[PDB]
Amino acid sequence: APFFDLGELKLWSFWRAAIAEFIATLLFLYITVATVIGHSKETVVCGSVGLLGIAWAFGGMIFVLVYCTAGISGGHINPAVTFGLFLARKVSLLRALVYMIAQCLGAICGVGLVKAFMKGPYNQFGGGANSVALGYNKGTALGAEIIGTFVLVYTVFSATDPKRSARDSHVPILAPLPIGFAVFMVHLATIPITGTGINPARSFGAAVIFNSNKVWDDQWIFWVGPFIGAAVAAAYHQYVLRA
Amino acid sequence: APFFDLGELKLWSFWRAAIAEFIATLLFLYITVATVIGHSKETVVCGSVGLLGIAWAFGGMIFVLVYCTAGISGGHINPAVTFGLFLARKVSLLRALVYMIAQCLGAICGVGLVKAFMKGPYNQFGGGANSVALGYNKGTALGAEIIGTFVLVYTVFSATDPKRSARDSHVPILAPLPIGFAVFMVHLATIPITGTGINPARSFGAAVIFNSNKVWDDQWIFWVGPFIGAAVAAAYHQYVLRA
Amino acid sequence: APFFDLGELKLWSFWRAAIAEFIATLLFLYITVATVIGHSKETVVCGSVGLLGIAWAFGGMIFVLVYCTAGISGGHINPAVTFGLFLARKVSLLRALVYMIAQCLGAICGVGLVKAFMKGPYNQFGGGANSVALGYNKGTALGAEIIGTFVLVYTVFSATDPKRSARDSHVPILAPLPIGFAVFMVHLATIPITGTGINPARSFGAAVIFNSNKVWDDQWIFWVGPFIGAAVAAAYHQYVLRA
Amino acid sequence: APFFDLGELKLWSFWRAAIAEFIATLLFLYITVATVIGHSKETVVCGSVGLLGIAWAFGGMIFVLVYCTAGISGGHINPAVTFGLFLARKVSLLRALVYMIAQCLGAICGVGLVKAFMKGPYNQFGGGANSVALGYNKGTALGAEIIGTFVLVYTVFSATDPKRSARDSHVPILAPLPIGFAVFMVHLATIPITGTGINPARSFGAAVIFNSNKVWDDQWIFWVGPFIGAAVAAAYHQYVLRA
Repeated sequence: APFFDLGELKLWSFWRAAIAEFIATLLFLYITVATVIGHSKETVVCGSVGLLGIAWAFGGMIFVLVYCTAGISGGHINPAVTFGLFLARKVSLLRALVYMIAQCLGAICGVGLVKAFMKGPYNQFGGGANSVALGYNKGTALGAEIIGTFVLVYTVFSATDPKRSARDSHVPILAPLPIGFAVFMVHLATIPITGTGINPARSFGAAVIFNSNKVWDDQWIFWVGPFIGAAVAAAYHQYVLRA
Repeated sequence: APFFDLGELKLWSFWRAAIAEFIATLLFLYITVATVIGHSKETVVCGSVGLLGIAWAFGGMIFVLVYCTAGISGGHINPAVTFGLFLARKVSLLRALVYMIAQCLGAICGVGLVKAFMKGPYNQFGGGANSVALGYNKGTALGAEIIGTFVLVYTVFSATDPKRSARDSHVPILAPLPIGFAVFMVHLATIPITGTGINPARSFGAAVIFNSNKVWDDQWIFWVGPFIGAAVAAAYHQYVLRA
Repeated sequence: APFFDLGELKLWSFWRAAIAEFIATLLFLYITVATVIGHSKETVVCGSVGLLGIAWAFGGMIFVLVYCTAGISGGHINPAVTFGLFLARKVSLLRALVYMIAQCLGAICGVGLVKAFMKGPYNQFGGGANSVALGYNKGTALGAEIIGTFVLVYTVFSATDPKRSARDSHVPILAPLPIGFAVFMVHLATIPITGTGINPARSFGAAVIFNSNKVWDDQWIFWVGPFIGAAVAAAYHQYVLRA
Repeated sequence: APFFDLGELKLWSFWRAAIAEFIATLLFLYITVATVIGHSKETVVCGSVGLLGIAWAFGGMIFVLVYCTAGISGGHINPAVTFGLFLARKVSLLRALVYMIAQCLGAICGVGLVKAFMKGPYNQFGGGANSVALGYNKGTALGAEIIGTFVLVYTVFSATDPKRSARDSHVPILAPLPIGFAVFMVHLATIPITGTGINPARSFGAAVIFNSNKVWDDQWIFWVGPFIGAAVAAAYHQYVLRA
């Protein structure tokens, strides 16, 4: 695998993929984290969208954002997804790094904006950040993240279009709706355990704005968890020999 | 951009686009505002559809109504959407104004009908109208509306069909389901802040029937917010150079 | 319009359309009414699927059942839908009557089965039947039903395929998912008012098994309401000149 | 029907179908059972995803997993589905048995993993296992399972693609989303009665890990129920003469 292919010299489009990933990840974090705070700060019992509403916000936004960005960047919005595709040789090392930089920067800004708009409740209620919940230990959280990310990266490899790519690249287009639903499904099982990471940029962004020691102690789980899940899904895609 | 193109002299279809936008916006306001009142007036705790149900009503109706009207008018049902497309040169100034007139008239009637059917609870519970919620100030509400409308108008520009248009026009057909989901997603994050406007006609219609001074004080947010969000999404569509 | 066309002499397929409508309507009533009783009989607060879950059951089943029956019968599962299409000249008088007989018989059986399986709670909690709720009067209920059925029959006329028909007929295939969502959307607004009819067979079936005088007093609303809504949607389809 | 066809001598693909069914069923049980435990163990009233969230987890995962596995194995993830298709002569006896072995093994592992990750709450709250709920007797549970499985297997026969098959087989591809929704719809009606089986491997897996005498007493319902539902749906598919 070289570090880069001729398609990274199409600098106009490469720039635009990066921007697309950047903005999408912002949008992602803003809408989802704002749904979290608004639910946690509600005084009325059942006066909110509930944990259900919060799972839809994550799944729904991924659907919407992959829909919008699949023909521009490939619609990753998530370093573990970019990592998995990189393992499967669909992304060069150079586009992979440019993508995770964009995704993490975008993630920080979105959580940023959510704090700007409601600082009080943002800090009081966890700041949207991921961590090990009471009653589970680290290895459980890690297993949960490995397996949840496997479910998302396995759906992504089935959602790849074998013939169509993003503008001026060989990066596959992705069917937005199954991927969105997998995100949704994994939240309904994972919110009680880690809040659900399965997206290192989404976990990184909330750690950066929330800035708590508890949160940062846990943060390794949400890189290693997902990256391992991603790698096991790549291994599986290649072994059920199907790209 | 001229004020009008030869397709506005196809008066039969132009008339029918306008009617289509008018009725859709009625339908929109009636179903969504009626879901709001029915939830707010319920005596049982969790005896309602909840804020979740209320977000589906907005997202779902947009999906249904864009589905029905995309080949007739282009399926805008929302002046900020018509404004955005106008900025992007997909709509002439003349069809744009005819559309927002239709959308606002339709919006007033739908909220009208919801009051006709349940006057007591309609007035008692906020009348479905948008405003700045306790604990947020005006600039926050405005930011929330800018960004929420950006998410909807960004999804709309990705949902445009580059080859197919509404009857007897060059106005693009739109993929109803991503647009509906974006409406849904933006509510789950915005209902606690402004109730969610992102649609000047939807905010205008509830202000007109509810008629409260509090509500009218706030009403500028729900024109300026969305129109700015719309303009920033147009700017972005044109810069990620993709119509 | 003759009373019947040569396609009603294809007796094999005509028989099978009727059976298809019959069974679908059973399935419809069984799953939806069983979701109602199971929710109403739950002792735990928020221990149920909620009014939200109940709206999905109606919308979801319509989606599933139109999906299954659209190429066999046209996927009506609802006399107001069959009535509307009949008005628009897509169904002969003879197939229309055969369809509503099948739909009402099927509806009675499904509610039948729900009573068979849980007689205690079935009778105690309203028996799934439609009626005017406390705090609304008859004209409101009727308006609600007119307009809710308009929303469903308007979505159905946009969901008609202009080129593809059900086996051995000129009855149009229907896009199941927008129609299902319209059913869903109309429930979120109507459950507090009448429980939502918008389907005379669904209202007739629950009236027949529940058998209460209150319920039967109201039952005219759920024929006249929907049939009027259906007729206004046909009138509109023909005037926005679009079959 | 012979016991096997030349397509079971394509051992590479046959092996891979089996693995695909195996892993999918694991994924299925892990995500769904983990959503159950996380909901049942929550201390806050409405602090969970609710019975609604739990129904989405089952429906959603089936959608996601049929999406991923339809072109590899045919996307059954459920012995009653494999049984039904076997009755309809779409699956040989030999692939049918290999599939249910894979499905049951996979089911056991998924519930396995859910216990590994949260042993305390897993055992305390029912272990995700199916059984007859208080207030219903065995024949009711059985009827509920017959009919619920009929709804799923009837949707599956309408979701079969008549022209496209899984890799190196004559096993039909299936439209994932109607099948997923039917699973969802059947839960909203059945969760109060048996928890919803309609999948012998899903019931078998939770019986094996939970290991309770109550649960095992009931377990016959969740084989006989679904297999009968499946057989009645096959009979119906063949009689509404439509494969």
